[PDB]
Amino acid sequence: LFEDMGRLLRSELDRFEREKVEDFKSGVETFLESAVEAQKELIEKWETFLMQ
Amino acid sequence: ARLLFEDMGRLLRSELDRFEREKVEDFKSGVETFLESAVEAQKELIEKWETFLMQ
Amino acid sequence: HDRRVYLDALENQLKALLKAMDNMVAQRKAMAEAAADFSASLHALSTVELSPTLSGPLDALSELQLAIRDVYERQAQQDVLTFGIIIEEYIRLIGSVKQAFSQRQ
Amino acid sequence: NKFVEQDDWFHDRRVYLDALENQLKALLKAMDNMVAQRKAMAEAAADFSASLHALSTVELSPTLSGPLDALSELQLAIRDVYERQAQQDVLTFGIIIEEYIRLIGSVKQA
Repeated sequence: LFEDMGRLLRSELDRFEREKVEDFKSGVETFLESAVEAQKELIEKWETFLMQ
Repeated sequence: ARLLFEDMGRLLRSELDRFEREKVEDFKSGVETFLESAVEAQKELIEKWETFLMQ
Repeated sequence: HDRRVYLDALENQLKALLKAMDNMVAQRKAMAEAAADFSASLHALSTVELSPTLSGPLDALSELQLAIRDVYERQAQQDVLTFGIIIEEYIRLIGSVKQAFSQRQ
Repeated sequence: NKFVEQDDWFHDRRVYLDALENQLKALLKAMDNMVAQRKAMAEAAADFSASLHALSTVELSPTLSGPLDALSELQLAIRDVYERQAQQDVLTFGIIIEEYIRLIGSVKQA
């Protein structure tokens, strides 16, 4: 059972890592969409008052 | 003395009026400098995103 | 020992990203909070000018500061907060597999 | 013109640009931190990149590694945007704020 516990710990590791890659990619993507939307709103505002 | 107060004040109005106009011109150029740099910097993020979206 | 060094390395990184998240949320409050009163300060003197092409721009510039205020503040909530949730999620998960390890001991 | 009106315009300008100067000092302080954080949001993202790389050594599996590096690089672009932005927004506002104080500051001597 100590051997199979270590098979499980390995398995959990390989799993853990796999989750991590996907999670943080979505993390970055949600950031991108937001970063552009913040800046786009200022651009639209800057034109509005360029036109005065 | 009262006469001088009026014309100092007329000057002051012109001064205010000039000052505000400058403060817009100041902010407007600054904004433009930003607008350009910001569009490229973000354009660049989007390009980076495409490269790494297509993996 | 491999695992101990490796997952101690992630935790330190995750702990460092967390104190960044706190600062980044804190330092959206002013300029945003400042510009919310910059707008009223400018708007105020815009009741004093009535000459159409200085009054008009100055009120637009006021409006501009409010714009900067709304966006700057929104960004604590946009971006920082998305990361603070997933950073926190990891540290707990790391905690939990610390228990699994213990079980192996 | 009228003498009252000339004093009315005086007290108004003096009060307004006293509010504004003290205001401008608060927005300037806000900047000083912003440069300081953008400096170290970047370090924040150096750690982040490092963990992705540090995890590509302990997995290797073909269809997980490929995205994982791409993501490290993505992150390095974000790292870089953070550095960039100190000289975009922070530097731009900080210079004009100081400048408006100079102009108010000259009208205090007047």
